[PDB]
Amino acid sequence: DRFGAFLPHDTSGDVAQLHGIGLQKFGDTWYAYGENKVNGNLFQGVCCYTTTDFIAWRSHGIVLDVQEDGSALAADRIGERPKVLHCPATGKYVMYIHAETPDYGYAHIGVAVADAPTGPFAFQTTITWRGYLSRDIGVFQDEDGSGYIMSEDRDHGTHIYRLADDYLTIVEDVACERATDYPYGLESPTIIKKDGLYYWFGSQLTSWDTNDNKYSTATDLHGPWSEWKLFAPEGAKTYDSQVDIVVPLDDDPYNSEHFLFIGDRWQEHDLGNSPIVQMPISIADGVASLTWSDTYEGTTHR
Repeated sequence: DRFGAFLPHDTSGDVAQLHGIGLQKFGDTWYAYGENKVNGNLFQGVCCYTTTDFIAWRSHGIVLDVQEDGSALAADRIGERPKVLHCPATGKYVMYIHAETPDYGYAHIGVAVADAPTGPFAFQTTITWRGYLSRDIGVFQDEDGSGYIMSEDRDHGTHIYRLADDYLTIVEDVACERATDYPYGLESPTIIKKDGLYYWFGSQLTSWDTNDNKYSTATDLHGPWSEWKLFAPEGAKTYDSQVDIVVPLDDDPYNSEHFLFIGDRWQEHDLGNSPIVQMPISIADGVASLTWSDTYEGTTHR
């Protein structure tokens, strides 16, 4: 395995744009969808990579292009935290993105659709629930085939939204949670399930600074959600990263004994070269725990 803090590269010799990624396993292969940030913070497309080992990353190029001027994904806009789900009812691959403007007032979800996980994805809609703000997003697909998008909403908390059966829009505000003793939900959400218990991870709102990220558990996605608790050591600032995704690695994604944590080390003035922190995360009996090891590469703080 490859664990620690590092700047990944693909098998073509380019920096792998594994920033704000979504990850999905289709067949025997992992698909990552990341923000292309080679030239800074504006939308430059969604990059796709595949792996079977989280060591070598094969590029599949830009799978959601920059769109034309006047659209919500034009070169002057912002598109972050892309996520993909495979829709059981339709067989399509649906991509979700935080569609944003430089003034940061837009706060929408963008929806694009493809016939294959490597695209090309065709940009369709921007949506909100009830007009509410949506910024950081994540996705979760349950054992019954239901799909969900998690969505940080600065005025209310972080939502779990249930998707329509065709995965193209939202039909239910399942939950909207603020962190314990906190006026907001946590951002950069990710959810996994193990032995009937859901684990929901997120980051505090501390701008560019890293913070001690936290998790909550529940036996129903509607809740009740437990107290939010740290999963890395206090003061470690999540090993100087911002949680992006946790994935189960075993054959049964809902009863796995091994999990992978990926967090972003955002570099404000060199975004395309932001490293990742890639580590095993221990998850059992309502407890999630992230621990550094001397053998890992890079440093616990950048």
